[PDB]
Amino acid sequence: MKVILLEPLENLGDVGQVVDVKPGYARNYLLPRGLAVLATESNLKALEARIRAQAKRLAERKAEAERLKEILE
RNA sequence: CCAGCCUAAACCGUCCGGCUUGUCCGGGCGGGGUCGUGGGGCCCUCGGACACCGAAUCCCCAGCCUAGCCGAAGCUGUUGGGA
Repeated sequence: MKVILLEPLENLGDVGQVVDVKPGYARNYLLPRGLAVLATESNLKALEARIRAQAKRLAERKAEAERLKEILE
């Protein structure tokens, strides 16, 4: 089974990672304890919009950084 | 006997709800779409259109069913209880 976890559980990996576990761990512990949410296609898309979000934003501000980099220098 | 159609899905607007407010997930609605020479979506170009196509839907009517009316032409005698 696949899932997207919301807590760095010293068993699988840090949050966000989309790690595999058997139905049980995720059907009767990890889902109800909201430790991780179920991994449908829908959600994997939610992932990208977020990553890219700050990806470009960190590069974009970065760009603006160089602007001041030159005029201040 | 005759007959073919609408949709789910990619996408866009919108309202609302959620939440690690995202250039987003979902739910409702609308737009979009319905195919086997495969189709649809998205961008570009063509002119994109007055045109075509047209209901199993709707209104009017005929006809029609539910009571009915017109409807031609004969008399005499004879048997017989009675023609």
